[PDB]
Amino acid sequence: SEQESVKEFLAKAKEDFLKKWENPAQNTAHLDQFERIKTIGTGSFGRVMLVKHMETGNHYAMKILDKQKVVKLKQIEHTLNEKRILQAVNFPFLVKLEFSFKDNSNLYMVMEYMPGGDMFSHLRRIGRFSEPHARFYAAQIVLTFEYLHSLDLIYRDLKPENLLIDQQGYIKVADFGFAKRVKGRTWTLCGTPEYLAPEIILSKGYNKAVDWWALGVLIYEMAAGYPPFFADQPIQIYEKIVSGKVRFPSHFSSDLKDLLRNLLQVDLTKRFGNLKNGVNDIKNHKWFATTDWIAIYQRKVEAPFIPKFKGPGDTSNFDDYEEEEIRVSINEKCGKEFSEF
Amino acid sequence: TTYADFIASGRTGRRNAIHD
Repeated sequence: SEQESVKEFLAKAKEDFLKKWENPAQNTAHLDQFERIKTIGTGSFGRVMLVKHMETGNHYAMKILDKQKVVKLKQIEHTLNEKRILQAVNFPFLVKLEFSFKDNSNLYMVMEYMPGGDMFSHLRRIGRFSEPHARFYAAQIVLTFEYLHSLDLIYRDLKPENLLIDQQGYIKVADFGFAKRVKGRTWTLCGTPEYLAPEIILSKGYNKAVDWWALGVLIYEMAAGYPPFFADQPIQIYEKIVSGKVRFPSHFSSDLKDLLRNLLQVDLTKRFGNLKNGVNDIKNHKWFATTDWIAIYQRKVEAPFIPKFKGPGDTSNFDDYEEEEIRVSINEKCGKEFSEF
Repeated sequence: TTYADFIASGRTGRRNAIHD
């Protein structure tokens, strides 16, 4: 009934999700309702811009995908997954999708804006997080994966770049570009090199255990300041991952190392998160013996770090990108491919 | 040191996702 209060929450969470999953929100705004301010992210998989919604004056982060470019990258089904999943989920540590729409040329997903920036930014600059600091963030990802995995979702891109820091110092997971709802096994080669579980690299069928492996990587990176497996090129990273060996900094506590040995376990029959006890093997480990799990969910734990507020609209925590116009063709592109978006 | 090796590497910036 400790773990059974958890089940009452998770069964209600599931009812809520299934309603939206089976009946997704569609066409809830239009481009010319937003003022474009700044590009705060780019990449092969679209771009992200700070925008202001005119009728409210709220700031949001607007993801823009070129439909023709999605097709070329063979990410149609993955993009349909991203939007359908994000419009259906509701958890304190997931970024909220406020609007979605499309025009002749692009797809748009408008999320709440987090002026605080990504964890990546802050972690690289500070160098490393203390164990208590690492633990606070890791507890939020533990709860988030509990949530997601109970909905049959695998997330598949855990890394500091995808975690935003809010105004209270708590985390928000963004970018669901590889998230998928799957019972049983799946096979797609996706993720980021440093975070991939051995089973992905070896093209085996895999499951939600790959998210628990990635948690191992993240905790390590947070607490060490560098990842457990690094080299100059991906192929050298994969050799290290599939070797079975991992070295821990001397400042790592004996409880942290033991947690990590169990998350970064090549043998799926022994990896924490994947066994008969599930998430509780993680939640009840000695490293999290001080962690009040409900207090974390309710955001009543004091955060180790709160980013400096410079206003709504401030972009000081993001880098500078080349501004590219939003072309909207007069002919509809890829209508059938993205009909459900 | 391991830290010095990381900081001198080509993979200290934001990392891109892979795909097939």
